[PDB]
Amino acid sequence: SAKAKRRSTTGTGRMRHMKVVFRRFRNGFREGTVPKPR
Amino acid sequence: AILYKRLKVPPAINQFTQALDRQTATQLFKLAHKYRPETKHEKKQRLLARPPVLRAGVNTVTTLVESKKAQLVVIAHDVDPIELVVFLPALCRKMGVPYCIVKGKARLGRLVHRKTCT
Amino acid sequence: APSRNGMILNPHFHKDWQKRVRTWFNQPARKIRRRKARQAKARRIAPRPVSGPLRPVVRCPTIRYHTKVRAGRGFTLEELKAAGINKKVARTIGISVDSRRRNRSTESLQANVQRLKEYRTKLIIFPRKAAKPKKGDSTEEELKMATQLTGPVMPIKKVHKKEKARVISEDEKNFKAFASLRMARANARLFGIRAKR
Amino acid sequence: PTKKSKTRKLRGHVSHGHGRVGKHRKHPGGRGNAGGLHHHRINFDKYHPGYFGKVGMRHYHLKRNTTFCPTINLDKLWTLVSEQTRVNYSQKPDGPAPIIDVVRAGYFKVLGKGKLPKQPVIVKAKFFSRRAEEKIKGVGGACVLTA
Amino acid sequence: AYKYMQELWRKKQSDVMRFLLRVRCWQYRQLSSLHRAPRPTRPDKARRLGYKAKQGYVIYRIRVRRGGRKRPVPKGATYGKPVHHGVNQIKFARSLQSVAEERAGRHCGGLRVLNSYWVGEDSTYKFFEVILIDTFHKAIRRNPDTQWITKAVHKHREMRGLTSAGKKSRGLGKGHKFHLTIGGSRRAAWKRRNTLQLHRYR
Amino acid sequence: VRYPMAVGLNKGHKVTKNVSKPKHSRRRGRLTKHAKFARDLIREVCGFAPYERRAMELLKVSKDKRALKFIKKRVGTHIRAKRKREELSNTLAAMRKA
Amino acid sequence: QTQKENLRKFYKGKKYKPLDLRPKKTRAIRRQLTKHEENLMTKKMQRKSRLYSIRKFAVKA
RNA sequence: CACGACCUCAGCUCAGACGAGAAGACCCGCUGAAUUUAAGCAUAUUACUAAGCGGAGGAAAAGAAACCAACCGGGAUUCCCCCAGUAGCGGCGAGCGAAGAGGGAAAAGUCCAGCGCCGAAUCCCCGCCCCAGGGCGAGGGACCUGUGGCGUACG
RNA sequence: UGUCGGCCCCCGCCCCGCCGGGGUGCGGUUCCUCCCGGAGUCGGGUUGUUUGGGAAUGCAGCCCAAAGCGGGUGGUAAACU
RNA sequence: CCUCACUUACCCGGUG
Ligand SMILES: [Mg+2]
Ligand SMILES: [Mg+2]
Ligand SMILES: [Mg+2]
Ligand SMILES: [Mg+2]
Ligand SMILES: [Mg+2]
Ligand SMILES: [Mg+2]
Ligand SMILES: [Mg+2]
Ligand SMILES: [Mg+2]
Ligand SMILES: [Mg+2]
Ligand SMILES: [Mg+2]
Ligand SMILES: [Mg+2]
Ligand SMILES: [Mg+2]
Ligand SMILES: [Mg+2]
Ligand SMILES: [Mg+2]
Ligand SMILES: [Mg+2]
Ligand SMILES: [Mg+2]
Ligand SMILES: [Mg+2]
Ligand SMILES: [Mg+2]
Ligand SMILES: [Mg+2]
Ligand SMILES: [Mg+2]
Ligand SMILES: [Mg+2]
Repeated sequence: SAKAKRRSTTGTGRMRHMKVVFRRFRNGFREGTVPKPR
Repeated sequence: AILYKRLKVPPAINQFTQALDRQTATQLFKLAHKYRPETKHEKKQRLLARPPVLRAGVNTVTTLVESKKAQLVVIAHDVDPIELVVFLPALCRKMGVPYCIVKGKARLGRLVHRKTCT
Repeated sequence: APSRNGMILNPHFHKDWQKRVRTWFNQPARKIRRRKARQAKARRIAPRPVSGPLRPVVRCPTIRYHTKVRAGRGFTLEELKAAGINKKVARTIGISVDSRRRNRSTESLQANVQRLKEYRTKLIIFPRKAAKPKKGDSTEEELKMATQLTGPVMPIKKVHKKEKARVISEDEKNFKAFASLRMARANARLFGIRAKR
Repeated sequence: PTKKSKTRKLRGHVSHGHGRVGKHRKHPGGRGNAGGLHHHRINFDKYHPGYFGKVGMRHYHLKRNTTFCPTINLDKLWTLVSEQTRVNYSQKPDGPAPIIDVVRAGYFKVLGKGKLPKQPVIVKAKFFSRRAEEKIKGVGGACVLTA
Repeated sequence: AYKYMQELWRKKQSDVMRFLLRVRCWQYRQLSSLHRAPRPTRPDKARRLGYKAKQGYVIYRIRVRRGGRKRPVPKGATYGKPVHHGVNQIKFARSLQSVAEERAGRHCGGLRVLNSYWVGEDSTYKFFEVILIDTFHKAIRRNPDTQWITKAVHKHREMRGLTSAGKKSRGLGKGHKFHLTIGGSRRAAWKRRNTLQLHRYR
Repeated sequence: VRYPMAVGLNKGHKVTKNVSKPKHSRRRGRLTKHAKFARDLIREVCGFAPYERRAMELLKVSKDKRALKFIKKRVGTHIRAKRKREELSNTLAAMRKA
Repeated sequence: QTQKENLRKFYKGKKYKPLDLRPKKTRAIRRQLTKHEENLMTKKMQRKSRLYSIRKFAVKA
């Protein structure tokens, strides 16, 4: 059942934490550091 | 332990039941006490300062009797698995090295400052 | 199904072949990809040749490729020993080595020993430190005139040497070529039945 | 393309070129080579005699490089050398004869089909037929064998 | 000493080993089907398969119900053609030793199956001792000669036919005997030989 | 007067053969003094398998053909049956010598 | 973020830090060999890399 | 007849870690059909497919020969071209069907066990001293039922 | 948009040079000596399956059960070579 | 080969 798999696969919901990994990946999973202040 | 008494144990395994006498084993460890391997607590003082000894381990005593450099080999009786020392009495007999079987692999281990020496 | 004279066709399309159909639409894209990989590799090994280590000259096995030579896998340990090159230093200077190959004849052995000697003369070795030129390292003059070698390292030449026109000897004209092969075939079949005597 | 297709001129015609009585259906006689012995026997026997049955011995691991033996006839024997070479030694028929190594050109056996020009020639091949050799011997020249 | 242990284990029908196999197969069937051994019963065979006396190498004794593989069909009803009516004389494609190491690696998810060896047999049981490795112990992660098993690519290698016992069932190897698994697996070869290579210019 | 043919007993392109030491892998399975000492020692510790023990019973009553058919049924190949029967005969000969 | 700034300063240099103060890169990334363990070389390949490393060379033709 | 050593086996919300699920196009290990074709049909075919189960990674698997070959010999693996709809398999019916060589892409090789030398020369934990890289503790363990160095078919 | 044009802020690879903590020599020997190997595994029988593999390609179950100038392979079963 | 014995394999029953 491809339709049943389509309705409840990853990406059909919020992806509260997986969408953040997508944003963190494009920056190299940078942690601990902060942008240079003004 | 009772199954070892019901079944016919082959002589290559039953040979470890006939161990050394309590009087003979007492004086045997008195001589081996003067050749105990040096502990690491005292071996550091031998290095930072500025010899016959026992050779433990079944792999060491095997190449020792093969080269007939061992003057006396002491085998334990409760070695499990027994295949580690099944060949030892026959190996020491063919090579002409006197071998004895004492009771307690732990007493051999305390002789070399470890848990169990084979 | 058969209408008139024609071949008995056998199309192997009785499985689910539509699930396994590889289209070559990225064929010109993998040519650009493989080309960029050679260029990217060439910069990483900038002084060293991009084609890799020097390959030996081997003979193709079967009788169909009898007279054909080919770039082999690696130089035999015997070929390195006859050239004064250690086993574990040949990889450091870009010489392909494989220990599986053997030399069944001296023609193949002498052909690669000369190839190894010709390579070591054309080899410009840089010192491990520029401030310390050691023995095996080349001179400071040849280091400046040392560029990356494109193409195969010492491509194999197929010398099309021609037998010179000789005068046909009278003993050569009396050679029965058909009878020689016909006797060789017959003696090779009756060889075992003759050894029983 | 589809511009010159026959289906473009069958628009409007009902049966689309497949008959009203006997319509075009899904395999009215079987799929593929079906019925080759029962109802397509006449077609198989008339156009493919020998299609059914076994003949000859089996060779399990047949390697085509073992039986590789390319042949060449005597009419194309001088094609392995340049035309000027064949002419230069025609004016010198008193012993200087060219050598045509057939092995290095890609052939093993030499067959005596065509006629050979009246020139002595040394032919090097792995195999020779009886008539190819005697035509080389008759025209002058030897048949050197090679392995 | 280890040389005499392997030659001693080759005389299995001798009264010396026949007694040991008799009394150990009895003891092994009094424990649970899955039971951790305190030390290898075969130190010679364990070292030969990659076992070391470091911290992180554990041994698990597995008792598998030996014999064939009965087709799990209800009342032997395989609805189909008579070729598939076999319910009894069906043999598992994977070895019994592979079932034992796959059963020890499933119960111990935090460990990786290194190898396995034979310790006993019976008319109903085959006993194997599996060598497992704690890939997060510092005595193993700091040893460069064994850091390979700490990689994520070796997760449950016993369940993918990568261990010696499971890799034997794959039919791989160099030669004319193994033309079915050219290209890695047999499905990699089947997919390559059944893929219609439609070129750009054809 | 004679050229190298591609057929017959002396077939092949004539080249000088290169002689060299064999591959070290080809010494596999050669009995050393230590390997013979270990197997002869354990032979004294273990004894003989039930099929080796009863095949020597057929060898002492001069039934080498029945001893061969029995060992061939046990170990399999006929080439392995001769080597086993030859070894059991050497052991049986060394027994009656003592 | 003022409280965690003191917490990351208090647990600095400690062997065991709270889970929320540890780098949350990725479950797979956190389980990889550290840069210390990746740089570890056995004494055999330390010698193999000392005298049998690839040389810098060039070939004329 | 308690006190010790050891073995084997337990307990813990003990100290510190690990596993689980998701996804699953590609990948690995199993399991497994029948529509369908054979103008019926039972082997065959469909197909070592669909579905089912397990396990991964950015690739996986494979892999440095118990290989190919029979030659003037090739030389890990993977992929492409060709081999080749060929050898062969098959109610020898329907159908099925590789491999060696050759040409290319890419190329990189290696570690143990064992064998026997080296005073276990080895490792972990804990508590620390200096600058991820180095040391220390008459601290606790692991280990001789074998850690490390040398060394693996090319000797 | 075109100009690897300009400016600004993060960030990386490789090579070279000095200083610092850990590194430890390797080759050639028609010379001596010593050592050299993966068992319920191979193989055999049988069964099922798989394969183009056909007196059995691979795999597995059960039985048998190794050897060490041995063992495997050499596309037809077998013995000898 | 067959029968009768042995208990420790294996099997069954009882029991807090
Ligand atoms: Mg028609
Ligand atoms: Mg009309
Ligand atoms: Mg109509
Ligand atoms: Mg029409
Ligand atoms: Mg009609
Ligand atoms: Mg139609
Ligand atoms: Mg069904
Ligand atoms: Mg080492
Ligand atoms: Mg999961
Ligand atoms: Mg039908
Ligand atoms: Mg129909
Ligand atoms: Mg029907
Ligand atoms: Mg599926
Ligand atoms: Mg991932
Ligand atoms: Mg990639
Ligand atoms: Mg991999
Ligand atoms: Mg098929
Ligand atoms: Mg090929
Ligand atoms: Mg090898
Ligand atoms: Mg089939
Ligand atoms: Mg034959």
